[PDB]
Amino acid sequence: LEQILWRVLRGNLFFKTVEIEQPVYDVKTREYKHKNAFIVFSHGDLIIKR
Amino acid sequence: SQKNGIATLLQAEKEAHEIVSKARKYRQDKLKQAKTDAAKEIDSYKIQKDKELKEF
Repeated sequence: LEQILWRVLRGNLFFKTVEIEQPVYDVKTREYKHKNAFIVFSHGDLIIKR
Repeated sequence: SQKNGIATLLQAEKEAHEIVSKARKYRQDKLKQAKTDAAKEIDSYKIQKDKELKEF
């Protein structure tokens, strides 16, 4: 996801990855996997929508 | 601290941009005030004409 973000949004966009202590079950995957936070900040409404 | 500081700086830059927008809005308000001042200047001649109309 980070590589895709830095490619499509070639400009500068900060990231705030934070690790989750325990896995959370997924609906389609039917399994609990370790997750991380996807906090991201950028300017421009169109950029936010993208 | 670099990433958290960067996020805080991004929020601060957003706040500064909002402050710039507010300054632009205040400039628009000042433009309206200049329009009102021009209205007062016109009203000065309006009072002068009213005196002249009463002068006749």
